[PDB]
Amino acid sequence: QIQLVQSGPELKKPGETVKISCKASGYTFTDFSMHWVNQAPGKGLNWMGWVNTETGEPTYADDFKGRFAFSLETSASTAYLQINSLKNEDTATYFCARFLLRQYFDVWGAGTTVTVSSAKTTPPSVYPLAPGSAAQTNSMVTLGCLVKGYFPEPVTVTWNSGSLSSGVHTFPAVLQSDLYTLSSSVTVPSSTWPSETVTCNVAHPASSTKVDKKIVPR
Amino acid sequence: DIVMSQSPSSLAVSAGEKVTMSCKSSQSLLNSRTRKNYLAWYQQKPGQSPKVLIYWASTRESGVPDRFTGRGSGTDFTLTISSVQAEDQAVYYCKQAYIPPLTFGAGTKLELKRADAAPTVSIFPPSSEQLTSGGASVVCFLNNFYPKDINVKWKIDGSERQNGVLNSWTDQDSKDSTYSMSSTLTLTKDEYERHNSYTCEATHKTSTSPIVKSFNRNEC
Repeated sequence: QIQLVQSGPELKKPGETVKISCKASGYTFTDFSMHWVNQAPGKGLNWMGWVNTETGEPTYADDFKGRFAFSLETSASTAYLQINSLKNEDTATYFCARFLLRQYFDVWGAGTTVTVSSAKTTPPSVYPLAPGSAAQTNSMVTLGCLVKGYFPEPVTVTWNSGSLSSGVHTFPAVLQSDLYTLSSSVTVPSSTWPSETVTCNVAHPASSTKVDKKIVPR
Repeated sequence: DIVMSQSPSSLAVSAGEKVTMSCKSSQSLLNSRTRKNYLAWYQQKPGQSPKVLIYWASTRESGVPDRFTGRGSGTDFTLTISSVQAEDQAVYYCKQAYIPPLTFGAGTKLELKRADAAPTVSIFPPSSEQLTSGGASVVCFLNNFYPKDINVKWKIDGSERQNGVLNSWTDQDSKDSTYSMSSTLTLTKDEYERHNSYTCEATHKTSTSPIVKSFNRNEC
């Protein structure tokens, strides 16, 4: 199969440099051009340009001339994108994609999110959300997990190591004063909790935080 | 640069209905050598990379259902989706590769309509753990409702509290087309223990009166 694997999320301060990678497999790397497309949070797709995988020569769209550089490591079938003198506006997700003669991208990397910020990395505090000790109980019960005060994104939140997948809602993190806050809820039959344990597993890669918070009755 | 103009910016239809979106290019995308229009359509779901649906203006990529149909030549193009389902919720982009730089349209966001649904509201007092430090966050989940338009008001001892609240909405559900939202009111431990009644009121068109969930501290 054909696949493009991009490097992990990057946190950089303004004025710094970042270099991300896109590893290709399943096809002859040098037989197809590699293109780069970026996307600012909540906005549209922007074509940055492409690299000739045979020649190595890059061509940039006007909006990306100057600070951007496409390079290759042919032997490792990998394409790179380096951005110089980062600006807060460079905060976005960068995708690599293989271009076909039929003029379309048939395969894309999952994208690499780079956030440019002066904010300092900080681990989240994880709090269990259980119904009040004096609240009415129904047929179903909803539990929660509050992941507060961390930076930067992302954080992963699952329930019972993933075994509990239905009835789950994880709300998009919101930024406030250099810190993100996110929450997640799970709804299970009242006959399953608290008799059966329910725990939220949260991880914040940037701070190597990993906590498995069991939700217990108050 | 060739400008791609997509319309409408957003579409809302019920499951099973047909939808058509337009993409107009600032100049013909017809290649005389191949006799093909270099126009492609891509579908991008929340948190995912785009995926091609149509290329050469009307050729379906292998794996794409017949219900997705691309039409057009020159400057006028369209993408039509029949038997629309929640699974189709995404932003659709057209892209020309006739003359560099390749350019994308602004996209058309497809959202689904469905029966109105009242939110299931749950309120959660601050956790013992959070209290141990100097904080206190009260959380209310408003789950599986429709439409997306909803208002949450926080009250402490009966009076509205506007500062310190953070709200977040999920993307439309990929299966049942509902929305969910979380509202978090953060206060200091002192403020929290200085008052007794905490309630979040949800105002939604599904009810003439707001849904109220509350708890009293001294009852904990």
